[PDB]
Amino acid sequence: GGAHKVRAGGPGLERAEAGVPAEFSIWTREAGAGGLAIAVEGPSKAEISFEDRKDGSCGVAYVVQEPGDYEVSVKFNEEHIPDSPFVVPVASP
Amino acid sequence: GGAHKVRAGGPGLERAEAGVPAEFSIWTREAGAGGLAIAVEGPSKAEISFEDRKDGSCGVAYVVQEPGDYEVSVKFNEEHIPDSPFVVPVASPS
Amino acid sequence: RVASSVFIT
Repeated sequence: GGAHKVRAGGPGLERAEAGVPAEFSIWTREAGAGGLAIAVEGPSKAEISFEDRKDGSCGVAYVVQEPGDYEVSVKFNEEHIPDSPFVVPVASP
Repeated sequence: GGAHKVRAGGPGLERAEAGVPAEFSIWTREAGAGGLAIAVEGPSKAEISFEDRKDGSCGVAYVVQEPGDYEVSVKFNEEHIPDSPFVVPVASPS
Repeated sequence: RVASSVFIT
């Protein structure tokens, strides 16, 4: 359990540009024990990086090379968090 | 992190079938402290489950719906463990 | 559609 207690937000969950790191934050502090899963799906391969910060927050960045619409999934203990999956338009540079 | 001290293995790191759980284990007992990252990349999205067992092992299962070539990466403190990334052909049923 | 799916723990 816990997913309903998790929150995510940031520019990378709203809009992005091809070849530019799209960044957002996840806060799971109130959710208790668990695994976070992040997925990005759309017209090209995503490179996803993750930073577990000492400050109650988790940072995520992804880069995709092709413009188009992408879905970003954030799950806690195998369940979508509020507002996931997110649909993000990725613009040409 | 002692990623070089981590081992993984199992059928899910070799071959899989579309829509069927692909399973493998990770042993991080000798590695010390660290976080694990398990990534699956390919023609469709993986559902990933993880079991921190009492017996010194970590059980991983993933399912992907589409046939094709997938890359399975296992990183400990952000370094690839030995033999990662694994290329896994996932066949279409029949 | 191609996808990258990551699990962290």
